[PDB]
Amino acid sequence: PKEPEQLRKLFIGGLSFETTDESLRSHFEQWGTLTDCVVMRDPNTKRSRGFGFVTYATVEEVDAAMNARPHKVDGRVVEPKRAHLTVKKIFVGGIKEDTEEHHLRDYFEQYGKIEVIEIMTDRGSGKKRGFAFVTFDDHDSVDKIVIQKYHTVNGHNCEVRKAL
Ligand SMILES: CCn1cc(C(=O)NCc2ccc(F)cc2)cn1
Repeated sequence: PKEPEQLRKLFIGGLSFETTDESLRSHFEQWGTLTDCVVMRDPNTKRSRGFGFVTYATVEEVDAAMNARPHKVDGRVVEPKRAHLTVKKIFVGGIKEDTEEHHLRDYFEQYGKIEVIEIMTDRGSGKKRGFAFVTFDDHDSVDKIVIQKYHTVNGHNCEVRKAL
């Protein structure tokens, strides 16, 4: 049963205008089977629009490609993104008053490198408010997190969203 195609796509920005379907494919095939690979071009001039997309056979292959950044394709460092509000911070709700830093860290560190964990407390009483913010060193962590249907931390079913 294949993962939805949308979750297997990488948008690739910042291409060299000399990158082609073939050279984009030869590069990104290093990290998995590509079912699709397209450079976007002007319909009249055929001049590159400077971005394209690749579709892998599996989500684990998307992960491998993102873990191999930075990608230099035909001499230029490109910008791959999954299926954009590009942020490095998430809101984590529903953690109640018994969730601590290490609960959040042990779970979220497997999505990416954590730089900040902020467990929110009441300005007047100091009591925990039941939500937190986690800041990562890179946006792909957040992108992986927010497409999951479920997040379970410290036994709690959590609501997780991009934080701006
Ligand atoms: C950057 C992450 N991301 C990109 C999309 C996307 O659909 N790309 C926009 C686009 C596609 C083709 C065009 F011709 C013009 C614009 C979705 N998420």
